Amino acid sequence: EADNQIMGPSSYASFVVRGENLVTAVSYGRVMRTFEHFMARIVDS
Amino acid sequence: MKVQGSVDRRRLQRRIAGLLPPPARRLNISRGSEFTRDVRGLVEEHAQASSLSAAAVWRAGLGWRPPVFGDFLIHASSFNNAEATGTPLFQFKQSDPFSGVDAVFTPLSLFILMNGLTRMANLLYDSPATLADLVPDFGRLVADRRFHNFITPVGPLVENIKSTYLNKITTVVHGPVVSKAIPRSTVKVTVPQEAFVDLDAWLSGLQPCPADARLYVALTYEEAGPRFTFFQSSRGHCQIMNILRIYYSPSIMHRYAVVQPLHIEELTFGAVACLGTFSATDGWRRSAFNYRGSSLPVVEIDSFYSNVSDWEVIL
Amino acid sequence: AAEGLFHSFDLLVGKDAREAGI
Amino acid sequence: KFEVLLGVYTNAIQYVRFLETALAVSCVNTEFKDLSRMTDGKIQFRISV
Repeated sequence: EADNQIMGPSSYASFVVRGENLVTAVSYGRVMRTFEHFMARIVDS
Repeated sequence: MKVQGSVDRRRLQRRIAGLLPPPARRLNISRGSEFTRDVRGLVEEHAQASSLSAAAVWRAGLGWRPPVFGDFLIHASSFNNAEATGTPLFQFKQSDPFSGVDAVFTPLSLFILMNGLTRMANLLYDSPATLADLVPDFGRLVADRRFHNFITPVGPLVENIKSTYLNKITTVVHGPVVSKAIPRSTVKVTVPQEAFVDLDAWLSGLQPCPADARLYVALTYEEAGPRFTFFQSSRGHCQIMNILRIYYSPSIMHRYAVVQPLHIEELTFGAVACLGTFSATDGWRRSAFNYRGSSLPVVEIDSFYSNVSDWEVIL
Repeated sequence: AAEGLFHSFDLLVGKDAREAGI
Repeated sequence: KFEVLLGVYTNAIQYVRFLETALAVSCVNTEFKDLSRMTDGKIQFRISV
């Protein structure tokens, strides 16, 4: 056998509710930054 | 200066809060501390439920009614995958091999074996020769009139896990019909509207109305083959048989030719069983099947408590 | 299957919002 | 008073956990407190090609 044992989790996974966070500081600078980031992930690695 | 009204909500909230039963004890095995805490609660509850010494340890102040589930395995030809949930089914006994198939039967399958509703049954079963293979002595057991002893009622089905050849089936035997997958969602029971005779209206001071109305099942050997009938009545086990014999008398008159003077094994005209009990003063509901060639009108009855009975001779 | 309602938010399994999770 | 020793042997049993066998490689396990919340019990997959 290769490496003789497998590494895994130790307790059943739970679900996280992280859908909404936007209640803080709607502003132009963060808007531009978010658009730049979410469009730049396509091409860049 | 509002009136305050005539009734008080504090009383209702208090008495209903008193009426609520305590919650079930979840046990949390994945986490250690939650497990330990629930075990502490368990030992305290046993100390609180079994010691005659104290009075608050007396908890019995202020029913378990699911059905008894029984699982049967059947071939995928002897059962349509589409047939509705809750139709009463009747079972047959194999001689040597029983594990292979149970060969549970449906009323339309009985109508097919016995030879509108005919066309629906053929659109369910075009080539029902397996149906003839399930009972080898059908032509023998119509004459030996032992056909009813082997057809044992099983009642409504809840679930059927679907496989290529075998089918997994869960059947309500005794108790009210109920499901399992969820907090016990209920079902209802369906019987075709034709080939069903309402014997409370067939003869129709004031006749009294009982609480509970029962459904019976009977099997008759006429010269036009055998046939099955289910009866919605309410009066009594001692009167339903008499009224049924009075009903069948015009069909009984025809059996003078078929009966054998020498061999007395064929004489019985039929047998009656009692399947279950439902609410009277309501009636039943009308619906059609939704299959490809579905034209049969069907009665469906709520609140079915399945209490199956045996076949009793009538003549 | 519950046609007329609003979609409020999403629970996630696996801490990744991609289509791989349920 | 003191008496004779007694010869006793207690078996040793290995206890199992589901997450601790290799079978948990095929599955994806999560903790759902009450299954009565899942009433519909149907999941719709939206596959894009």
